[PDB]
Parts: sequence; C-alpha cells; structure tokens
Amino acid sequence: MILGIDIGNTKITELHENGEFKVHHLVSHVALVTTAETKKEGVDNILNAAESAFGSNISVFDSNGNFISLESAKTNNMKVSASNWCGTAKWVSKNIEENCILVDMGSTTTDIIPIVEGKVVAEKTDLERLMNHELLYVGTLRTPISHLGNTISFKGVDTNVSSEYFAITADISVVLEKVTTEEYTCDTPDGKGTDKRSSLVRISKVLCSDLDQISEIDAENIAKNYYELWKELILENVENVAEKYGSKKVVITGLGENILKDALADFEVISVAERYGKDVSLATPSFAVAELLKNELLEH
Amino acid sequence: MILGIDIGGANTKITELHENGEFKVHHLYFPMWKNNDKLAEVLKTYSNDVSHVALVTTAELADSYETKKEGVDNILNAAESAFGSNISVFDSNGNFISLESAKTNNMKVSASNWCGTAKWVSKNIEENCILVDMGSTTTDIIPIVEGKVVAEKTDLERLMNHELLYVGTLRTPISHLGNTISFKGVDTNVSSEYFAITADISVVLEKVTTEEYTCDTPDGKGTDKRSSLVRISKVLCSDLDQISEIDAENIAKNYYELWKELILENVENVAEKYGSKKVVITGLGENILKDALADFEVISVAERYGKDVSLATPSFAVAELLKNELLEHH
Repeated sequence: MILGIDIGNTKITELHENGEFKVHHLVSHVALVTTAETKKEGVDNILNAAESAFGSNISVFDSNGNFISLESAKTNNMKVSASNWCGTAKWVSKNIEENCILVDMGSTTTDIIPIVEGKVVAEKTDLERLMNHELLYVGTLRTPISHLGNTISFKGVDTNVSSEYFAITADISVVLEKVTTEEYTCDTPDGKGTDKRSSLVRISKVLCSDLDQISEIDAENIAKNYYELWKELILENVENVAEKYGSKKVVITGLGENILKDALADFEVISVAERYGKDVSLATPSFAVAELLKNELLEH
Repeated sequence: MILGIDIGGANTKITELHENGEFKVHHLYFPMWKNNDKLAEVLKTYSNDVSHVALVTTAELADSYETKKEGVDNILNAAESAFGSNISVFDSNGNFISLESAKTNNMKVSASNWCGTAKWVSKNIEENCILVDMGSTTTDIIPIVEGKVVAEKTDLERLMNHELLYVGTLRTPISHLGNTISFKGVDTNVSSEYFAITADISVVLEKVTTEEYTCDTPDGKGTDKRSSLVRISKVLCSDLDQISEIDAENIAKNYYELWKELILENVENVAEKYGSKKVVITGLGENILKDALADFEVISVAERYGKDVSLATPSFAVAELLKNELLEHH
C-alpha cells in the first residue's frame, strides 16, 4: 500500500496490492511531488506536514526524474519544486511508450515533451522549453482568449479583438462542451456564472459587444473560430517536436484531453483517460509517482 | 477666455483657450460614480470670468453600476452651478446643444473619446485624412472625407473595419501583440500571464518618459527601465539572472516591431479604402505612431499644439470647435 501525493489542490493515488488503485481530490511508502514570501517556507510546511502522518518513509520526486529521500529535500529545498510533466513523462517512458511525445494540458499550460529511447529529452527550464515548442502557454481554463489571437473571423470578416480581460478558455471549453460546467473551477472573469449563456456573454465582450447586438449563434461562432486557432497552436508545436525527434506517437492526458484529441488527429494518439480511466487522466502526476516508486523499490 | 471641459470616467481635463491663442491644460481627478462636489468647486473658480464653455463627457467606464441619466445629470448640474445657462454641451452626434437640451436628451450626451477630436481635425486641420489617436489602451483610426467624419457607428463595426485596434501605449498585455516572438533566432512561445504591458516596452525603448508610465505596473514595482526589463523577461518565463539586459531589450524591440506592424496594417487598410495619404496623429503614443506610420504624410498634434494638447485632445478640440462657432460672426 503506497500512496502517490501531488500537492499543487492535492491529489492522492492509493496503489499496490495486485494493482488496487483509486484517486481522490483534496501505507508503507509515500511518493511526494509538489507541483504547486520566500519559496522555502511553504516547502518546509509541506515536508514537515508530510512527516506528520506518513513518517520517514517518504520519497520526494524532485525537479528531475530523480527520487530523493526525506531530509535530502529538507537540506536543499531547491529541488522540491517540481513540474507537472516530469513525473508523468518518466512514468510514460517506462510504462507506455519509449518513443513518443507526452502532451498534457492543465488549466493553464500545455507540456509537449519528447521521449526518445525511454528517456525524457525535453529542455530543462521553462524558457528553454518555450524556445523548443515544449511549453505552450494555453490551458483548458485560464487562458485569456486574445492570447489565442488578436483577430478573429466574425460573421465572415477578420475582426480585431479587445485586449481586456473578459473571456478565457474555460468559456470556450464550456460552450463547445469540451469540459462540463462543474469542471469550470477557476474564477470567472466577470464574477458571474459558468453556464453557457454566461460564457457567451463574456465572449461577446471580446468584440466590444453584447448579446443584444449579436446573437447567441454569432457568439458561439466566435467560440468555435477561437477553438480552431487553439487547435492549431497545439498542433504546430507538437509537429515541430515530432519533426525534430521523428516521433509519431503521442500520449495525452489532463483535463484538456478532449481538446488534445481534436487537435492531434494527425498523430497516433494514446489516451491516458481511455487506458487508465478519467480519474488517472485528471490526476496523472500523483498516479505516475506512485507507479514509479513501486518499480524503484521493487528494484531490490 | 474659452473653456473646453472633457469629463472622463475618473479624470477631467480642462483647456483654457485665450483670445491671443495661448492655452493651458489642467488635470483633475474626479470619479463620476460619486458626488460632484469637487467638480462643482473647481468649475466655480471660473464662474465670474468665463461665460463661454464647451463641455463634453467621454466617460466609458464600461460597467459602472450607474444609469446614464444620473451620470450626465450630476455633470451638468456641477457645470450649471458654476456657469448657469452659459454652457454648450458637445453631444454624441458632434453638435453643440444647450444645457437644458442636454438634460432632456441625456441619452445622447455622452460621446466617444474620438468624436470631438475627429470633428476638430475635419474643421481646423485637414478635410481629407485619417485621424490616428493612440492613448493608453486603444488606437482609433478615423477616416475624414471632404470635411466629414465617416467612421463606423459602433465599436464592433469599427473592429470589423480596422477603425479600432486594441493596442495602447501603456495597458496592453504584451502577448496580445503576439503569442510567439523571435528570441535568439528561433520562434519562441510566450506566457499568457499578466506580467508585462506596452508601458514596459515604451519606457525601455524611450517612446514615453518614466513619469508618463501612469498606470499601475503589473508587479507593483518601479517604472524604471530595469524594472521594466524584469517584467518583460517574465513573458518568456525568465529573469535577468538567466537572460541578459540585452536579451530582454531584444524581446522588447521584437515586440515593438509587431506592435508597429499592427498599427500600420490597420491604418493602411483604412487609407487604401479612402485613398488618403495624410494622417493626423495624437495621444500619448505619438512617438510610436510616428515610427509605425513613417511612410505616410504625418501631421503631429504634439508638434503643432504641444505635448499637453496631444495628451488631452478632447478638451482642446471642443474648445476650438466652440471658438469656430463664436467667430462665425465676429
């Protein structure tokens, strides 16, 4: 009975014992990964809090795909902060495909990480990944819509759009049914509802208009056209990485799987939600570090 | 002395235009969503010397939770308590109407930030040209044909016809200019987070002065070039420990190119449609506009009337339009 703990909200995966697993949103071994005013205070809080009900049997998955024991993370806290893709990438390279591209999209960013010969070959820092099509700052929920493009086709004409914070990808996702209303968990830009109509109201403000000047069908069309711009952003980046590493297989996961599938039809797609369930797909890092800890402790 | 008063949502601009042509522009903080006592007080200092007043309200303030009637009524009452019936209100249609006419037809009082300026240009500057006014947030590209302003009616229609562009000198989030930028020779994706704005680019490239970076900084830090480069570096999820000052300035220069191109393309489209080669520029962003529209025949409000007028054109414009009507029979 080993647990996979991803503190960012927090997700827990109960692994081991023939394979009996389950995840929950908020034990002999615990894999601790943190994807979440100096950033050394919270680090101690997390570490010390972990010791409380888990003891010393805690393995921390650092910035790299390396598992460091406790106290090692207490000494040099500059390794505790980990990405939301490193753990998943490691897991994929040893349990799904050794030659592929992992594409994960959360509420804010999309990670496109090449895996070659079983090893993760993505660049290190965020800057380096932005420079190599391995980090795309578009997410399922929090992306301001004009980041997808400052012009949009509206009623057949290329139209300029507002730069003000009015609508986000969450609005597009709900209107196009790529995520449920319940999955629109971030704050709405105007402090109002997450239902479709409320989302259409927000989207209409992008064109300095409202649902009195334009119809709901017109507004929905704005969402549809932005969705295609969004798909292209995902596709172009994955293609660039694929062209350099010769990979054709893509493993997708995260809240944005539906969007990922739509954008990457040109590739051989392997869905985490389809192979391990939607729960794992929504809590991949926690499940990943759980499987990884198992194999490493089984190395004995 | 003629007074041109432009009441915005939070800031009021007053132009004192003297008979000899000398002028002075005053600035006053006056939130329209609250009581009008301060406005009334300031306007009263002109009560016994001024009888010719041009008043315009350009307040947009999107959702201010206040009816148009109360907003207009409060402004008109503050002005009336100082000048009585001696007030000419510039309405949305670009015409001067009486104080009583404004009260009655309150729904037609509030004007766009460019309405007065465009009409003034059409009368006092050039009858066939394109007005390009870039303030802190938007860029208005308004065609003037045969002395008549012929821009589209609504903002949506202007967005569909290259007459409204959401790029400004200070408040534009940098990624709105483009979600990728050339860096060290390769196409680089950029953050969507609110970390840097056009004000940062403007200060770093000296298109505006540090004192002119009047909006809040994204991180609440300094408005100096160093602090601006720090914010700009965040757009590529970096910092001045990972990249250099030269690197950060290169990010700013590359974005400046995208920014100028956005302005140019929009102005070119309006110009090609009307066949005009003359552009009249104004607003805090004149330095950027001069660079972007270098190939056009440029007429600068700042050069012809001074920096203050360029940064408060609406108030000056209605003062001039009032002067025109007055001189009509002098």
